[PDB]
Parts: sequence; C-alpha cells; structure tokens
Amino acid sequence: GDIQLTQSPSSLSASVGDRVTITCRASQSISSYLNWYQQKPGKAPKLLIYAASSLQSGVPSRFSGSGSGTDFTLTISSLQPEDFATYYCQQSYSTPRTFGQGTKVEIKRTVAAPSVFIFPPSDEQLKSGTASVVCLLNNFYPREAKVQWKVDNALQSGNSQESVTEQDSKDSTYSLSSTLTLSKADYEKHKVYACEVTHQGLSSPVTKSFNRGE
Amino acid sequence: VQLVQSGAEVKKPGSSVKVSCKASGGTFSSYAISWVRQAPGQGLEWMGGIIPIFGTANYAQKFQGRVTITADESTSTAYMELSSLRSEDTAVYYCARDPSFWAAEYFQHWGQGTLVTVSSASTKGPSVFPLAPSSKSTSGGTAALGCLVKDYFPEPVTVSWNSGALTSGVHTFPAVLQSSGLYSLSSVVTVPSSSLGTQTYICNVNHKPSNTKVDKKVEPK
Amino acid sequence: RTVDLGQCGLLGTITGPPQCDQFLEFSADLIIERREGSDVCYPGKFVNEEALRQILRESGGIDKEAMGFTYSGIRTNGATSACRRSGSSFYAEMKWLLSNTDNAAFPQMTKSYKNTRKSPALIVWGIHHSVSTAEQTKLYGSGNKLVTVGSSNYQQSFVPSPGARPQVNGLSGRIDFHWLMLNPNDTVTFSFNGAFIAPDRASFLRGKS
Repeated sequence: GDIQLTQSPSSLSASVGDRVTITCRASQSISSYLNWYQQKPGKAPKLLIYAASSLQSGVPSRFSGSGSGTDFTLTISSLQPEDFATYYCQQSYSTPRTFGQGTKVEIKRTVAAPSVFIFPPSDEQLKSGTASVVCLLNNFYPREAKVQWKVDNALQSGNSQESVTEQDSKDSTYSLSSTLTLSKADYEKHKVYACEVTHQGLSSPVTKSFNRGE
Repeated sequence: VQLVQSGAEVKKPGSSVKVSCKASGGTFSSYAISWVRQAPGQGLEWMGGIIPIFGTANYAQKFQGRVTITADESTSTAYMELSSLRSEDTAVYYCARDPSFWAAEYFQHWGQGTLVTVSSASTKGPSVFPLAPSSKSTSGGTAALGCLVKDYFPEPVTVSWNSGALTSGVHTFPAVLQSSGLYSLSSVVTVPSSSLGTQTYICNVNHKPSNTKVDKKVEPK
Repeated sequence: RTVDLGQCGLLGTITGPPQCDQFLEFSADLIIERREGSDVCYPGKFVNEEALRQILRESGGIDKEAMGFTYSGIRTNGATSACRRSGSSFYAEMKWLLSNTDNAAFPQMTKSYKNTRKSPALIVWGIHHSVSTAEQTKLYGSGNKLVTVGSSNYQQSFVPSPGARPQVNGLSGRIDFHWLMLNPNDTVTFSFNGAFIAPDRASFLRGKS
C-alpha cells in the first residue's frame, strides 16, 4: 500500500564544521525517487535534493544525496550556521506522496542549568474564577527537562501545560514555561504550590514554591 | 515563479474552506500544482495535485473525497477546497510547484502557506495578566517578570515590551491550545532586580483577529 | 466514444504489449478497465502507475508520434517468450537495445528528442533489472550500468539492480517503466550504456470532446 519512510535520527546535536548524516529508509524499493527538504520555523520547506542525488539549482554543494532502492542518506558536509533546521525526506515513486517524520539538527553547546522562577496567580485573574501558576525555566541546555507540580506536597498530573522556545541564536539555550491551571475553587483548597525541576545541569532537583499565602 | 496564497481562515467544524494559490512569472501551463499541509508542531502531509493544462487532479485516499483541487488558466490560479472540516484539519496549507507533472513529484517552489483554524470557538481577544516579579522570581541580581496572555482565539498574537524598546532577555513562548478551545501563552523578560522600582515595564499585546490592543504594566507587589 | 479495454491494461496502451495492440492510439471519453487487464507482458511495473492512470483516464485517448531515434553498433530487436506476437516479441512502442554480440561491450550512447508540438509529450522508457549478473553481462557487457534522463533543469539517473526475484512465469528479471511529460520546445536526453529499453514513439493526449 502506502510507502512508509523512516528517518533517523529524529533529533541531532551538531557543531559548525561537522559532517551530518541523515538516513531515510523506505518500506519498498523506490529506485532514485526520493527528495530532501529543509524547513526552518515559520517558513515553508525548501527543496535541497531531488531524484535521490540531484542538487537543486542554487543549493550549496555541501548537501549531498545518495542511495537507490530502499536506503537513502542526506549528507551535509562542513555544517554551516544557516543549516540548523529540520530536514524531511519525501518519496516521489507512488501515490500518496509520503514524508519521513523529520530530523531536527540543533546546535551543540555545554550544559547550562536552568534558572527557575515561579509566579503565583494574579489578583485580577482570581477574580475571574481561575488560577494559573507559572513556573519558568530560563536559558538551559540540553532541551530535555522534567517539571513536576506539587500542591500541599501532592504530585499533580494532567492539569498543566508546557511550552518551549526555539533554541536561542545568541547563546543556544532553551527556555520552558510550565503552567498549572485549576479552577479557583480547587485552587483555594490547598496552601503550598511547588515547581520541581529535574535537569542534567542540576546535581539534584531544584524546587521553587510559595504559600497561598505570601 | 512566485506562488502567493490567500489569507488565514477561521472555520467552524463541518464547514468548508477554499484556499487560492496565484502564480506569477511565466507559463502556469508548464507545471503541476500540489497541496501539502502541516499541523502545528507536526510533519508534512500531501493532499493532492492538479495539472492545469489537462485539468486532471490526483488525491490522497485518506481524504475520502473531501478535497477538490481546481485551476483557472486565465488567472494562473489554483484552488484547494476542503469540506466537512474537523479539528484535525487545523493546519498551515501550502501550494507548491511540481515541474514533473506527477512523474517524479517534487516541490520546487512553495507558497507562503495559509493557516486554516477549525474550531467551534468564537473570536475573542485575550485577557492579559501580570506575572509580577517577586522574591520568588529573582536569581543573582536578576529578576524575571512577564505577561500571561490568556483565552484568545484564534492565532496569532504579538507581544512586545516597552513598545519595542526592550528586546534583550525577552522570551515569548509558543501558544498552547487549552481544553476550552482558546489559546494561551506567556511572555517573560529578565531584567536587573535593582530596576524594578524605577523602570516601567509594559507588555504590548496585539490580537489583530479581534482588533484588541492591550498595554499591561507589570509591577512587583 | 466509450472504450472497453478488456485484457489490455490502461498503461499498456502507451508501451504496447500484445494484449494492447488494438489500442495504441485509442480515442475515448470514458475508458472501461477490467480485472483481467495487464499493463505488461514481461514482468515489471510502471513507476507512478496510479498518477499516470489518472492522467490517461481523463485524456480522451492518445495519438503516437515518432521520436526518431536511430542506432548503430548494437541490436535493437531484443525479444522475449513472455510477449507473444507470432513467437517471441516485445513491446510495440519500445526497443530492447542489446550489444551487437553476446557479452560484448555496449557502447555509451546519447539520444535526444525535442517536442516540436504545442502540447506536452508523454515519454516512457524501461530499465531492465536482469535476473542475474551473467544475464546482464551477456546482454550489455560486464561492468557498471547507468541510465540518465535529462530535460530542462532536470536530471535523474537509474542504476540497474541485477538480481533474481520470483519468476513470472519463468523469468526472474524485471523491466520497470518510467515516464516524463516533455513541455513544448523542451528536449529530453537519454544517456545509457545498457539495461535501457528505449521509446520508439511519444504519446500526445487527445483531449475530451
């Protein structure tokens, strides 16, 4: 039926000058019918390679496509700063057209612990009968981090949402917000609100908290 | 060849949407046009294509005759109409030029994309609440503060600080879609702790879809 | 104005296996296709078969024109028991190019065709994946085989994969068909040293009524 493409890795850390290798494996043999695209946040994808190894006009020669049949590779020699982006394979052999799940190439840097800040709900929001508590993890690396919410020392689940920035161009770090949302009624039934952060750059987890309280 | 698409759309579940893709440059009849969409944070998904000089279209079966692609050679414009919209159809829709007429379909030039939001929610400007700096939001000689931009629909909003004068150390987070169908995001900035009593910090929130502009002053309590 | 293809598969109308001999230039507004239709006689498939069927289903039929390729230093008359037309034969629109003698080197060749008409030209070629490397050596000479197709701002290469897959009925090789649409006034170029099944004619869509 459909042709499935499996891309690997899903996420990659690299430095300027590196040779980066992205593989795409098709579920059936598709001769040379494979394209590669680059995409950056907020922009349409851009064609790099078509027909497995043909360079699109205007594309830099450090992008090289290879393979025929089922196993394909995109090689970026001499990685440049404008190359940090997400890459997709797509097969042109059969209908429906299908894509690999994408490979994000991010900038490698040294570990940086997050600075952790907590913000209790504002008075003006509470008047509206909802309470949002915000925990901020600022300028950290790598991106992986675990944020756990505790109210009166009890762990929480399902009532918070995270958001993460794109990697910062000036220092290559990430920031992350975690927002716990409760009805104001449910809120008022507890006193201590704690955000517990687990990160590679912290010897043991850090906790920020306030009482309901002051 | 430039491909220019029509503007963002907001639709209720069950309705339909028709997106336009206008090709400038030369010879609309010398290539095919494909449509590819991308849900927020997701990968790419092909919908189908049309060869204008033939008037013939090719569709992904998964869309179950919900898609109609058409083209008008006199205006060098292709269209994608998607019917019986569902929440999962929320996505950026792109048109793209395929020089191969489906023989080796590849997307050589792309339009800028058209956001289509499918939701039962109604247009709503955000509520803007302070993330006030406190002894719990300082580290070293630095303090974090921010604005919580809650319960707006649809995307997008813009946030600046001090009317664009303050950019250093700002982080405006991608929005999250809450269970209500409304969006929420926070924008934060770190500044010297010593400035909290002397520097006014105001976040300027703009939600063009609802013509709402809000300027919230953020102070420690 | 509506045509029943019977044993002829729709894509066979382009390449011309014997079951399609009466349809090489059909004209029809509605095409009826049958379960017993086959596009092929030698085992293989069409690349992008679904897309090409879509184009042909709404084509109104096809008219064939010569591409004018001529050859010297090789045989142009490869044939197979699989395609029966008074004995062993081949696709009517294609030429199975072989080296002049068994195991002799196939000469590196280039052939070009310009679309001088006002409509796009449908151009097909085959790539032969021999059942064994000895067969490939026997038919085109030993060493690496490569086929390259080019047109305006486009180049794509195919490398034969000589191996033995299930027989159909007794032949373990495959001929797969590739195609392109050649814009008016563009030129298609083929570069090849073997394993290439060449088009004799191009196809033009008739258009409906």
